[PDB]
Amino acid sequence: HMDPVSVWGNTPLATVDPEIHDLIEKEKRRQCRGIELIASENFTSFAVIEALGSALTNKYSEGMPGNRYYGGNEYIDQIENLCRSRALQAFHLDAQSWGVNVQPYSGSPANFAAYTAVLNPHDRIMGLDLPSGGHLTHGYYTSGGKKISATSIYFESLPYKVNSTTGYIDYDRLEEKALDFRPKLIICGGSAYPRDWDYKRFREVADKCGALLLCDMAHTSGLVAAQEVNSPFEYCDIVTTTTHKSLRGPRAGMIFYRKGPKPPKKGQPENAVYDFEDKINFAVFPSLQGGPHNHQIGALAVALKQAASPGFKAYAKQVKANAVALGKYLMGKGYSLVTGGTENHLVLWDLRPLGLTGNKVEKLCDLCNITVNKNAVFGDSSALAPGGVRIGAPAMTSRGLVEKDFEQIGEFLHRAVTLTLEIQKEHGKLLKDFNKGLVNNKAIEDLKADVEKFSALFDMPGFLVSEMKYKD
Amino acid sequence: HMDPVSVWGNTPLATVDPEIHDLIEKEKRRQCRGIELIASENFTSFAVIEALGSALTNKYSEGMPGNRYYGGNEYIDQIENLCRSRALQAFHLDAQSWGVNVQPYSGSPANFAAYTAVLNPHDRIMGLDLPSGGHLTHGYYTSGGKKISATSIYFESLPYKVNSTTGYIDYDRLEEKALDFRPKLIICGGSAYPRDWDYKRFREVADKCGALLLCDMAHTSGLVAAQEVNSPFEYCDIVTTTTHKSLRGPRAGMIFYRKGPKPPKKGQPENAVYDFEDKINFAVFPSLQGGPHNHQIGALAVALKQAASPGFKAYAKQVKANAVALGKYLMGKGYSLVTGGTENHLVLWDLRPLGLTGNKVEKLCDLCNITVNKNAVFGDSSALAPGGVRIGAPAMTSRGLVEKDFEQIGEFLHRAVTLTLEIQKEHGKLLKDFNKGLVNNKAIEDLKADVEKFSALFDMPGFLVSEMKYKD
Amino acid sequence: HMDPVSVWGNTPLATVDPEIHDLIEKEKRRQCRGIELIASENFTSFAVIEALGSALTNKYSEGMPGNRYYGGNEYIDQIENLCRSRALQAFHLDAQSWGVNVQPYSGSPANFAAYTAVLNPHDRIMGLDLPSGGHLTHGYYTSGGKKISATSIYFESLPYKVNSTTGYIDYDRLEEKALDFRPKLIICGGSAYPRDWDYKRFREVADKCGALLLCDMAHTSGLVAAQEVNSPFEYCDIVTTTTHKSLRGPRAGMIFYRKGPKPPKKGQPENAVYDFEDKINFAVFPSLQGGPHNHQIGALAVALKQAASPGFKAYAKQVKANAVALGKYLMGKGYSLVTGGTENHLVLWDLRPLGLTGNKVEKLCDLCNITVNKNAVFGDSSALAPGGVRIGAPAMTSRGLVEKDFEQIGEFLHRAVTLTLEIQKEHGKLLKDFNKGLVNNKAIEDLKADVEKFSALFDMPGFLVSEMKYKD
Amino acid sequence: HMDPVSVWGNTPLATVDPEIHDLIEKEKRRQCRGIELIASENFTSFAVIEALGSALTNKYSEGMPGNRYYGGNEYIDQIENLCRSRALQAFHLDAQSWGVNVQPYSGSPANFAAYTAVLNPHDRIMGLDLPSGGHLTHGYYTSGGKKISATSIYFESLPYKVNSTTGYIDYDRLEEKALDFRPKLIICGGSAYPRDWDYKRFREVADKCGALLLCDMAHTSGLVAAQEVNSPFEYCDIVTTTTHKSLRGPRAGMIFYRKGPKPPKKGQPENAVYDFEDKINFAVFPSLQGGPHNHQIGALAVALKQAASPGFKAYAKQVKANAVALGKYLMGKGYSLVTGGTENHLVLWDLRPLGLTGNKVEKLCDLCNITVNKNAVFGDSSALAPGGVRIGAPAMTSRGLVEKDFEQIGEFLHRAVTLTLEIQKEHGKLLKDFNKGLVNNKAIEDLKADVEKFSALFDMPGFLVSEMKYKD
Ligand SMILES: Nc1nc(O)c2c(n1)NC[C@H](CNc1ccc(C(=O)N[C@@H](CCC(=O)N[C@@H](CCC(=O)O)C(=O)O)C(=O)O)cc1)N2C=O
Ligand SMILES: Cc1ncc(COP(=O)(O)O)c(CNCC(=O)O)c1O
Ligand SMILES: Cc1ncc(COP(=O)(O)O)c(CNCC(=O)O)c1O
Ligand SMILES: Cc1ncc(COP(=O)(O)O)c(CNCC(=O)O)c1O
Ligand SMILES: Cc1ncc(COP(=O)(O)O)c(CNCC(=O)O)c1O
Repeated sequence: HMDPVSVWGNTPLATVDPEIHDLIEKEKRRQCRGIELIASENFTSFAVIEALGSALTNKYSEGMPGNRYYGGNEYIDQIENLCRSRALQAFHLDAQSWGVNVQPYSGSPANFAAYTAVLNPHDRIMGLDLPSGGHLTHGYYTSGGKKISATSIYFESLPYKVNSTTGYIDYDRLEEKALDFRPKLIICGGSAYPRDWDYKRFREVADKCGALLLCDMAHTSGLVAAQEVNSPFEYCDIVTTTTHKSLRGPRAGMIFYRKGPKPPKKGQPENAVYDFEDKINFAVFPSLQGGPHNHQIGALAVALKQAASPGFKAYAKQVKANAVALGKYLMGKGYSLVTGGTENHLVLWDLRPLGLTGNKVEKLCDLCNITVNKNAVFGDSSALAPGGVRIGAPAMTSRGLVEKDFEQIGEFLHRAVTLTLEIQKEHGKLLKDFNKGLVNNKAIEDLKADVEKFSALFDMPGFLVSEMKYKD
Repeated sequence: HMDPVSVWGNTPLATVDPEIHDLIEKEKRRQCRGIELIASENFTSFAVIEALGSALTNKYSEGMPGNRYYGGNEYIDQIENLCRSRALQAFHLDAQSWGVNVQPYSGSPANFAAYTAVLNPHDRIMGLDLPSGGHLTHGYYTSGGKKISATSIYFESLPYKVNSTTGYIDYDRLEEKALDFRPKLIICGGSAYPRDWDYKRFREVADKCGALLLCDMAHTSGLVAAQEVNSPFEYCDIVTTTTHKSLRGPRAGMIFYRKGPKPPKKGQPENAVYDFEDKINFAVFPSLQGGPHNHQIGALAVALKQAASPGFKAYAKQVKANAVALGKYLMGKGYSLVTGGTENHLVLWDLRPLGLTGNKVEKLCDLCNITVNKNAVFGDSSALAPGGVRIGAPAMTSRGLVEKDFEQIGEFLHRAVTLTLEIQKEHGKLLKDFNKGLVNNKAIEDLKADVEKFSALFDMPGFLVSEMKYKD
Repeated sequence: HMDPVSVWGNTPLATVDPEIHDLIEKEKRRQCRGIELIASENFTSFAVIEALGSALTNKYSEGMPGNRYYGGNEYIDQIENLCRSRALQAFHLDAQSWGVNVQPYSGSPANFAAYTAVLNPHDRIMGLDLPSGGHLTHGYYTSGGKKISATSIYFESLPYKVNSTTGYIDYDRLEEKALDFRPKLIICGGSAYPRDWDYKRFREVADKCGALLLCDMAHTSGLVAAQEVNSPFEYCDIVTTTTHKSLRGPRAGMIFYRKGPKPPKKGQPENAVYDFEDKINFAVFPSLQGGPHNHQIGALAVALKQAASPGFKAYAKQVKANAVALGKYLMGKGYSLVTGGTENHLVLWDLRPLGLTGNKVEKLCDLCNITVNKNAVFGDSSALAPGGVRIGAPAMTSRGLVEKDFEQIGEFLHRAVTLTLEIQKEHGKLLKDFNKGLVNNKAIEDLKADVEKFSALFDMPGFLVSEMKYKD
Repeated sequence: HMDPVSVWGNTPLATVDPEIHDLIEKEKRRQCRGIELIASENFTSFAVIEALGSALTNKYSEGMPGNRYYGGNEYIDQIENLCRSRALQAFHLDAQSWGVNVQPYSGSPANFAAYTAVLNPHDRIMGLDLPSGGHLTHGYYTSGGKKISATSIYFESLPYKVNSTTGYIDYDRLEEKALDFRPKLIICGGSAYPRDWDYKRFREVADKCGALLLCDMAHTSGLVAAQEVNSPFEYCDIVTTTTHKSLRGPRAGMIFYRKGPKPPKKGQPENAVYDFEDKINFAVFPSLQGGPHNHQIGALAVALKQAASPGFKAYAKQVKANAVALGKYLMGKGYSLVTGGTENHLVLWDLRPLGLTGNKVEKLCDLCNITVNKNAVFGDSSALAPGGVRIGAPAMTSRGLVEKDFEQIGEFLHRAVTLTLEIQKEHGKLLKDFNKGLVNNKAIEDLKADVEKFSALFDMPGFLVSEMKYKD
């Protein structure tokens, strides 16, 4: 005989699965008692999380609102229509000129569907090279020729790079490359580029070689919504994004695409209109995905409502101000930030002049409750032992930190990188040797203690710190 | 000035976003006051949903446990390790012989990653034709030559079919086709095939043509874990699955793959071992996906713990018994079931002897709170007006229904299709004619009420019905 | 110092290069002192050979007549124009309905250009399976899955097969395969198919699945021109051919293509016209080839004039009558011919009932100055050790042989195969054993001498036997 | 009844086809009464033409010597073995370190076969851009993105370019491109590059990106054999060539490839040997070609014997000296030669400083019995109305012309380009206007008369002028 429904189906997680409950509680503590500096991370709201964790997960709704492959979607259709309208509203787009698909499971699924919509297999793409700051899905293959992203396997990639001495995109070399290589699609936006984008120039290059132009604004989408960085929609045909980075929503993707009359082009027929909508929609489903994750879509609708608030614009300005204040602190100590600063939410920090790799700094930081990620920098031949570390402001800004707080974060990072170098100098560069300095290191314990003291001063979205299992 | 953290970040959904709150509440009522017969749907536990809606959503954790691209993953690593271990445990797999990747965002991402791991672009694949019961992602292009799934775009697909008379897989024709086409990969498992699979014969065919053999058990994975249907692991190299269908977990995908020594095969060196693990992991990340959805992985860990329990085996047994009891009832009313019954959780109902298409039935059912999906059957060209309806037992079985209750479901469907016919007979076969009959039809309203009365008799997992915003 | 022009440039081959001169004389004797039965070989005229060895070899003439990439093509243009017009005249084609490109270097270049003109890489093609009698370039990969022809590498091939009972094309299986596989191009015509083609049925199949229909008439092109076999032009979009087989010209290829209004088709604009010409021309040059071989084109113009003569119709009738007479003679001795006879210039002889493979027969025959080729038959998994031999009538018919002479050839082959049996019986079935019977075998020497005595009874085109260097 | 063999088969071309005979005679007069300056043309020997027009055309010989798919190849095998050995001897190659395939039908088939041997579809290649001097088959697509050569369709091409100011290959930019694009194959050699090649630098670049290195020596093959330009064999993996340009043979191609021990490289095993042979042979047949053209192979063996003689080295020296003397003359008149001279057999003449396109010079020259070809120059978008004209020395040097004779050719060209200018000034630049200036032009008739008088002074290889039909 079956269990009663209530026993398996209505009993709380803390009773059904104490192990997973306990680990989530440990993760909750970790999230609010360290300094979380991964530039792609945020702390989303409790309201988002309540939508995310809901009966919306139970629904199959393949297709489009009002034209589904399954019955029962009366309310799912309203949620998805609301999410789409809030997505357009959040970025101040007119529905006559822009549509959006909110079904991508994540950012990488959003980009692959966008590419599948407008490209045939082996069509040519160019995006920012990963060590220059571009994303995996922008066509990444290594300088040794190893195809890493499937966007370099199913499509033909030729990346463009930053200037090797300034760290800024070399728009002249971008243009010359696009004219030689003749891409069908040029991708802009990136994962570790600390400056804004001259989308107008990208449009000029795309028009000179007849390419489509797509912006992936995943990292800065919240800053775009808040009108705090350049808008890609003014110049790009398609804009993809994640929703969980600076937009501060659930993990999901969106694809924005132009609709309606095309701008005037020579030879182009009169009355020409954009043709993205049906192809984008079809590429997401049925080409690539299956059932939408409606709990993500519902949670995303919440997040887009929250991103369209006056409070969110001030958040986005604070993120930029915090990144700049951090950047100034680090550069004052002599740390090598790419481009010597930032115009967005992140800094990219070249550790090679110190004789360090990013994995060592990431590991030492981790032991002090400082959460970063190692990161490739220009000319790197390793991702797991790269020459850089990347620091972002969104997550801690979401806990309310301001510029002086991010100067203190800079001080903690200076202490952490100093300690990293000291350990390497005393114990050596090999990881087996370096790891010996990570044990019973009083300076690690001091820095960890200072970090948690600091972290505990601030509020925390998403859950009630007062109610967590693991207390101070 | 920024908003206080608590206002945007800790306030409940019901206050932050009353529209989305209200829409979720309406969907909760719909789920527990209708008859939910989509074969791919289930009702998952509250405990799963609590892990799904949690701070795990905030974490970036690309890579493998213990070897990540980001700091801060000490607990996320334990959660993913626990999830992988429980996945092996739930299917009684020896870790020396099988591994599993639990990062796929959903079923379609799991399949595309499995394909990408073992196939080059344009390599040949054979799966069950969609009108014969196979899935979109098994290489679906239409009988008109339209490439629908991206599996038929990036790879070269040729489907195998069921016998056009019996509805069973024609294993002789499968073999002839495999030796002609010479696929690199043969896929078994399906979405609407009401019978079990002779995996041993699939292995014999794969071995004769030199193909890899992959089973997609998405639909029956819960039945497989409970050992209530044939096990694909006995004969398949790779097993993909979703976790939200009969497995009753969150929406996610899993890829199982063989490890360790290869079985004796002539022309193969001694001491040869499987090489799937690294290709599978790399295909999931960094080839295709980005950050894992750790809230999904934690929720999946809960579901896998729930699936290994003795109560789950009783559940899987009951799902099968309910499907059989419903099939016997419908056949007793003279309806046409593909293969004349079922061996799993679903029945496939051919409506063409009745002069109906499944969109008519799905819509009529929908206005009566009977949630089904139209379904292609053999020879169909239209997906949006196909010849069949698919009915599955997992979701209502999870509410505690047994065989006599599924006989009542059978009578409700019999009433539903009878009324669909009368609407057609009275108003017309052209959809615009037929749709006249769906306006203030007292017989629809009566059937809808009766369905609600029946549904209200049963418990409901995932949320407390006594607590929902909308009652009677 | 520069040699004087006359010493290197005007001295006859016999003086400049006695080795090659001598080898050519040895080959000349071989050609008129053996029985030459390779079905794709012919003996072309001295007039063709005089054009072939001419100053036309010196000219670069890329492009089209009157629109070349080089100067000096006044006369090359008239030659190519004359060749094209003669090609249309030889097949009784209306220039308003058919065009022809005569630049392909050989048959395989002609086919690859035709495919390149109308297909993208990886588009699907269906041709007759090589063991069923199809050609390499029709998409050959082996029953072991090895891609042999580039047509199966750059395109996606799936062959259709003969019925194993009758040896004829199975047209219902062809249709079913075409409807399953959905080729963009269906190829008909073959290399070892001894029967005619139902081009009308091929057209019905191609129309049903939306495919282009190409006939490769290389082997029977001379019989087509003489209206002695079915005309592919009645039903095919494109007809490719070599010119050195039954057409009895130089080695070259030709692509014929439809021009002008398309036939009425529901699902086709009015006034729709064929669009092959420019694609076919462009695929030949500049896509694939370089400079035309103008000596070949001149020689081809000669051959096309000869093919359009009353004597050539009598020759084509004789080729067919000789093939039938040979087939009946062999079949009267108890041998197995695929399909039980022939309707064209060749017979396909299945040696497996005798316990023989074609290499053994081919090698024994070769030692006896009987020139055949081993040939795959239905079921074969080896090309260098296949189960059949192919025999053709064009070359010996061109020396003037008539039916009674081909009955004598039949008796020579009967002696050859009988001796092959006796060697195998005496020495063994393994090749290392069998080859011991080929050394100092008086019976081979006797058969060789009898073959030469018979062969010397007949005239010989292309050169004068009375003037060859190596006399009897 | 059939015609007698003698009537159709042994009768001379003059009787069988007076039309083709007459047209060939007209071409013969044109070849020895004008100035033939197409850099890719030559006048081959009578001995070559006698082998070309021989019974060798009748033989099918698919396969390799001693391992054929047909009987009867005793003498064809000896001819092909001899050709290959003479090919290695002509280029001073040790058979232990180099092999050659002499079956390619022409230059473009040779290159496509070499590519097919070592590349998969869509693998990356880099060749000299066509306007910079590279060949079509080196991956040519236009600056507008139109794929012209199939080598840019079946493979992924990114050309390298000359320095726009100097006309010389920019080896630094080649290296940067190669490191960014990561080609599998780098091609060197070209069609209109007037300088020698730094094969060492190409090898350094190929090694830095892990590419194969192929040289297409078609144009300068004869200069390479005579050791009068740099040898590509010192540094290249594969060397392809035509045989009809400076090598002065029939129209055919060859593919040379390394054999035996590989050069030392860390990571490469000891005892590593090259593996090109089987792949190259297989790519030629059975992958791409069908039956070898044995008359071309036999003719090629003759040409290779002639090329290995002492007079040929003097010929190759004279070719280079004549091209230089011609170049100096044109520059002395103020004309603009790409790179301001030549190190090989050709000059590339930029007409754009004159306000002329090459088609006008080609047409006017053609009316004056001066055979040139228009040629793309750097930055050209048009090939039929390009910016340049290309002049080569091989053909007229073969008639015995020396430097003073090529200075008169320079004067004839000066007169011709002067005349082209006068006509364009008088009648206009639109083709319809310019062409009317080509009628009743006394300066054209005077220059034509002078050209014929000059041309009649010289001997002529390949046929006896004293014997032609159209005497002067
Ligand atoms: N119907 C029909 N269609 C045609 O197109 C033709 C025809 N008849 N007759 C004449 C001619 C045959 N041309 C062919 C036919 C097939 C193949 C072909 O399949 N070649 C593979 C296998 C070769 C093989 O058999 N190897 C041994 C082992 C010993 C060893 O490999 O040395 C083994 O595997 O047993 C390879 O090269 O790998 C190559 C050339 N031809 C067109 O020209
Ligand atoms: C066999 C099979 N495989 C994969 C999937 C894809 O799962 P996602 O939707 O998570 O991408 C499905 C979904 N089938 C849904 C249905 O049959 O209604 C499936 O049936
Ligand atoms: C520009 C960009 N685009 C797309 C993605 C993909 O999102 P998913 O991980 O959801 O697939 C990322 C993730 N970048 C993660 C990081 O920069 O740390 C990104 O930076
Ligand atoms: C470098 C090069 N390679 C290959 C070829 C092709 O040869 P075929 O034409 O035989 O295919 C050419 C011909 N180039 C002709 C010219 O430069 O005028 C060539 O110049
Ligand atoms: C039908 C067919 N098509 C094309 C070709 C190719 O012709 P080339 O060899 O000129 O490339 C052949 C050659 N078949 C050779 C044989 O049957 O013996 C052929 O049989």
